[PDB]
Amino acid sequence: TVDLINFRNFGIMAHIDAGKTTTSERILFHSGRIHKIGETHDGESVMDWMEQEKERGITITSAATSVSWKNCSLNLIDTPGHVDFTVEVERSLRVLDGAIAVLDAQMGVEPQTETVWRQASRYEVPRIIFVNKMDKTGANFERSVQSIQQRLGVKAVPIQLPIGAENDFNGIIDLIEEKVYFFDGGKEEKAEEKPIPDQFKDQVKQMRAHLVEEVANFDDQLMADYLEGKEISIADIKRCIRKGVIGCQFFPVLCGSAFKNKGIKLLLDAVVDFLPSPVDVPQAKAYGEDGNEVLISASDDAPFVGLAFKVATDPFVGRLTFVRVYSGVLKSGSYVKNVRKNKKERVSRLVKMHAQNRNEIEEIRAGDICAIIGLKDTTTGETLVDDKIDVQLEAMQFAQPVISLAVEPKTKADQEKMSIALSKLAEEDPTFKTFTDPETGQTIIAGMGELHLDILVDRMRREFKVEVNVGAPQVSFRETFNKESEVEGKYIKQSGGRGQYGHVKIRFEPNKDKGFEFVDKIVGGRIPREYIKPVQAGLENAMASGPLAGYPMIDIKATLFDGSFHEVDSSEMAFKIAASLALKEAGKVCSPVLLEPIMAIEVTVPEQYFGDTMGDISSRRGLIEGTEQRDNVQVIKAKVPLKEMFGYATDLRSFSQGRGNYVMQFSHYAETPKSVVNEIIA
Amino acid sequence: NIKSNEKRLRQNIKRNLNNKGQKTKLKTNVKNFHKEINLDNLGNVYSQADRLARKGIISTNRARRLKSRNVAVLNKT
Amino acid sequence: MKYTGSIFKRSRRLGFSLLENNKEFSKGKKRKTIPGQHGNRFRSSTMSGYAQQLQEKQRMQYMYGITDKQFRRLFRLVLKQRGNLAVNLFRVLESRLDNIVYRMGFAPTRRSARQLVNHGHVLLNDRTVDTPSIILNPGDKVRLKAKTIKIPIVKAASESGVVSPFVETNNKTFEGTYVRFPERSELPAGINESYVVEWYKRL
Amino acid sequence: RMGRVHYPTYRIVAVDSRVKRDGKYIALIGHLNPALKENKCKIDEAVALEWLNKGAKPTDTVRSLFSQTGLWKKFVESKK
RNA sequence: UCUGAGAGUUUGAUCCUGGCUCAGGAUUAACGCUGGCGGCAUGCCUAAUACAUGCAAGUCGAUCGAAAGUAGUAAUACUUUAGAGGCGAACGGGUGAGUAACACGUAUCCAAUCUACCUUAUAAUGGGGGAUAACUAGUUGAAAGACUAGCUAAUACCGCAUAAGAACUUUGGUUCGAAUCAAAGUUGAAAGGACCUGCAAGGGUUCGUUAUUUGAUGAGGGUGCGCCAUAUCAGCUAGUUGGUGGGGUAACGGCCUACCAAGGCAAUGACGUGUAGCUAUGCUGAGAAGUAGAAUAGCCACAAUGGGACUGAGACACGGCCCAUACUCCUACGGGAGGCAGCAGUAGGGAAUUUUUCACAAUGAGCGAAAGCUUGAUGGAGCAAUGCCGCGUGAACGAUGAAGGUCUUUAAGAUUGUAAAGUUCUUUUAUUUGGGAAGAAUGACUUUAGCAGGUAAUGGCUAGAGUUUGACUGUACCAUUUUGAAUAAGUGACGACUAACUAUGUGCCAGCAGUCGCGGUAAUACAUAGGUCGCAAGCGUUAUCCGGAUUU
Repeated sequence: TVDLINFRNFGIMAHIDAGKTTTSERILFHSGRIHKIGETHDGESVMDWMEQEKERGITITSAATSVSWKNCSLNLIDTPGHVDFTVEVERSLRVLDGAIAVLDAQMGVEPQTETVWRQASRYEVPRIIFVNKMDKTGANFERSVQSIQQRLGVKAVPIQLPIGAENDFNGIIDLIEEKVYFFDGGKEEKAEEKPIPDQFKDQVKQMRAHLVEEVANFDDQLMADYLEGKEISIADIKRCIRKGVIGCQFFPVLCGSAFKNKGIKLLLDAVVDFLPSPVDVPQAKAYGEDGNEVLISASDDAPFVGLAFKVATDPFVGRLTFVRVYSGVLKSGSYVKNVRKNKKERVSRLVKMHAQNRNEIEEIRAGDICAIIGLKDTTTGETLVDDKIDVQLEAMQFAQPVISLAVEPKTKADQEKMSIALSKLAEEDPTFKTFTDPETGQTIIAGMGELHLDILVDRMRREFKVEVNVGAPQVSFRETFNKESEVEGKYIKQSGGRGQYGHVKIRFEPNKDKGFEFVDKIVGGRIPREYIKPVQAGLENAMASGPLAGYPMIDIKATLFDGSFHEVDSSEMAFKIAASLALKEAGKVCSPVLLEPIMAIEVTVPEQYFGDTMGDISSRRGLIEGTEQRDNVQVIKAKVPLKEMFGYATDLRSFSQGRGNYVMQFSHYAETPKSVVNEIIA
Repeated sequence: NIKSNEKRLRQNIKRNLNNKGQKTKLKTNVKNFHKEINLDNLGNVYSQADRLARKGIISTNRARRLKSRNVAVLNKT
Repeated sequence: MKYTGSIFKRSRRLGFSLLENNKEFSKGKKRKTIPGQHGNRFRSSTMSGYAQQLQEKQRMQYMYGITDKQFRRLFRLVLKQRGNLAVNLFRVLESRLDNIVYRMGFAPTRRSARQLVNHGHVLLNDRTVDTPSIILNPGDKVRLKAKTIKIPIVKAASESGVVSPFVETNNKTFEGTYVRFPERSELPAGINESYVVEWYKRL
Repeated sequence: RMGRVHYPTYRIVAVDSRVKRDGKYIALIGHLNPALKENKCKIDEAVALEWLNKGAKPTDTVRSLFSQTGLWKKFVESKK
């Protein structure tokens, strides 16, 4: 195979609405150019007629697509297609030895590239900023370099000057290389380089001084050379940019287009120049859940670790699980050990699904990605081993899809199908969580954004072939009540097993947050002890159910009042049933009240929709006594009802471009307002 | 799939061409005998049939029966 | 049950003393009938040929301590050899490894004998049995392994070994030879296997 | 071999050019275990001669068992 | 004779007529409940539906030219054959759609039939001519593919020499629809590659072919006997029916046809109809008989359905070919493609029917002097108590059995129960130690003694001696290898049929239930606490055939 230095992974490190998947498909076709099948004229050009971006995000989603490009192996992985979430972008980041950040110039108002950049900046992985929106009505180059700063502020040093910047991008002026144009719209194969002429020698020279004034600080002999007027050598410039991407000092902001499809040649050139081997890249950390949560490296060496970062379903050939090889060689043809399951599993064949093929293979070296065809028991984060390396079970690097939407139960077949559907979606995301309301025998779906929910439903309905009614979210709706009166109970018999009689008086006492407590007032022998231990049997069982719809009857006190005395019989469990029915009737007639969560919101919104979110919460009738200040965001300490919480993230985002975000802390249960409680009383 | 199946396919298609030629030669010798009925053509048919039976394509029973039917016509003349 | 955990119950209720004065024994309470709140002469027709066939089968397969599946296996294995079902079946059942080890006087109880022989310390046909499933034949030498020549309970049992007109045991060397089958006169007096013979109607 | 694992039982049969073991046979050669070095096969210096003189030589794994009986020492000169 | 269960069902009661049920082995099982191991064997009945994926017979130079390079200047020592050509390719396995019949069981007619290697061995490997791939060039080409142009080898294509024997003409002889032999006509066998000795010839030496020829091998048509249903199907059948001649698969056969024809089967129900794969093997019962011939051994059938041809000895060929019909990938819409009723495995119905299985270790073939290779056949293994099999959840002493469930309801007691407090002891399954496999220790390969055509020459038969070979398995078995009572329990129901029941709610409500039938003014059949017996790592359940019903 290709050398270990040449095993570099690259995940599409961006979000949709940015021309993301168009660029991903363009890169996949550019590095996967094969002519013996006629593909060169089958995927020649890629561009949008965009009225829907979910199709672009889903159909082009490359879970693991490996190809080779003359010097190296390019592992293009377009797992993210959601606008804002963590699992797909995070697995792409973990896999990739270098990152490509797809940014915009026509729409610089995209809100969900800051968190993506922050995720990629955790491991210091090399990043190349590439902009493809420079082919519309309203794009620019100054817009690119200003949006890359106001959104992020990473000092993106422009090594590429776009010849064509609004709707005519067809050339690039380079510093490490020479100026280049693009005569080939759509499919690109040639970088039409041109020299530095007299009309542009100063144009390139000013930015050369710009770049060497930064590069001079590194390797201070360069600073001295600048004293003596010696321009920094291009090799030193390249090494310093490599350090500034793997060390996050400064990154080049390239330029390109995705609708005339210009600017992918020097894109890949700079990717190769600055995104190095899986040993030069700062390796991502792995805290194995099996007790070895320590800082470890991912350098290429003898020990082998195999992490299944993606899965897919197929009945005929078996499950197709995409794995990333971080170190060593993955053995096959025998029993492979799963440390997470801590057992050896018998495997038959292994595979790799490239951009256009499923090659049946057995081994992929570190820095690259592989797959197993079959292996119906695998999870995202597991470690397949053969040399008995340490554990790397990763589950903390991913976060929760927060904001709930209820799902109601129906006939057996669909619910049984969605059982395995959710279970197998939990191995596609180790933090994909779901709730189960007491009012439903089914799950509660979780998402925050419109696109995240749509793509989760798409994964539910495409890979698993199942769809449901996503109902309005509901509450556990706990049950208390207010002052209620005395009730009475009797049981009389003469036939049957034997005659048994009981006659008791009981009252059901309210509380708010104090649970079951007993208040007894029986003194005088009006009910003997033989009929005393019976009646209490009917008390506690009254706390286990609600009279409206089975809601939990918690935080409620029950009080025994009186019984009855008799000589010729009137035995015990007659008193038991009398007390039980007395408690039940008192619970019936209590006219209860309910409890729901009204949560204090820690609203962390950037200071462009602070007023918009302020007005939104005022419409939601919150308690905004003030607002604490932060770096670029304001945090409102407010209150929001759970009813207005349903879609709160979605509505706030629809009113604020999606940058207005949400931080939600769970609060103690409080009395339901008069409007909410009376719709449930029955 | 067995590669030897296609190997014997190659061999048997070439045998198809060769045996078509040889059986057509034998049948045209038989036709010549049936046109000019004489002992010389009977001997030519005998030689051709002996050659084909020696080659081992079809069993000698067919050769013997065809030449017996030919010499029956010989006795009819 | 192929087992117990209070044998004295089985001995008393079955009407046959599995131990003569060590299982129907005055150890506090002592019984000879069905115990509990249902000790009663059932006026319902609980008595027939079926009932006493069952009862004799219970007595015989509970004095041995063996499972009923091996009872049926022994029946089937004897069916390979022509003869008389009753005497041959009872003699083969008596020839059980655990039953013969107890008959040697090597264990105070059939359950204890079964546990000991299973423990991997009984040599028969030069094979230390890890499962007491080897049916003996006249002259089969059962040997006590080097382990069970130092065990106090079975030491005391062996030193009090039992000899019968159809077996013998050398207790000092912890060995036993099954001399012969109990043919028709060395069988227990209150036990009759003929009922199990008549218990089938598919012969 | 066949039967139960670690207790193999080899049933030796005849063949001409295509048939398997213990299926369609001209005549059952006999029974040898791969773990047993002595055969209780139907070998009596006569059936082997019958199989050799009738053509369709049987399975080629009891040749040593026929060699011990001197089958070849007479057949290689009978054919000669 | 091995051998054979009863009871319950009617009128006030009695009996009779008749019927039903449980009472039995047994699972492709499943199923509740839980669960010890391993051995062991089982494992889509339904779906013959597409089959994705790997796989389901490979071996060949001791047949050849060159390809093709390691060392060599090259020749060449050397690697196999892309290709020509050889065998096996029809093996194997699969299911049984369909097939009810010579397929079968059996003796056969084969007078009509071949069978490659093999086999009984007589005859041969004399001599060539010229191609053809390989090689080379061009062409169409995204590839798929694809045409043209030439050269050359052989074991390659095509004649002849000899050619016993033999095919086959005419005469005689012999013989139960021909057996047998004499005379005599015609007529044809290629092809040599390779190793030691020998100048060569020749001898030894290994392959490839040749005829002749005893059989096997697979099978051909018929074949008496028996071979599912089919009257709430009575007429059916125009090669129908047979003959002369001619042609014909391997051949007799209207196999088929020209000619000549009107008959053939049939109330013992013809024809038609759809089905089952047939025998051995699979259970029940004493028996009568019933229950499958799934898968399997033999035979038989498709091998996605229906044809055609070729090869091969045998195919009109699952995994050859061409095609029509079902399907399909990619694509520039020009184009090319194939079959798990092979193994698995997938999709489904179902209760479920195994690995998307490992080595050919041993066994089969095939072929190669030989090293050997592949088998998804085989041998293993997984797999689900999947079924069977055995195992252990203690024992001993110790009380009037201390706790308590049920009864009593006082109130011990007594059931559980020597279960316990109390004292110890035992360890397969709990648990570790090392020995650690048998199975290669087979075919094959190599030294040799004898034999041995030769032994001038290398080699071959028997054997001495060695080579080497695991799917398993640090498995199996051994030894308290060490501490320990510790490591495992559930089910039915207790009114009878047919063992296991006392009380509590319950007024024919609750709910039980295979038959009788259970509960409407105090429930041992219900529900439960409990005790109880039958069992048991399996327990109960239905499923399925006969006998218990002679009660067809």
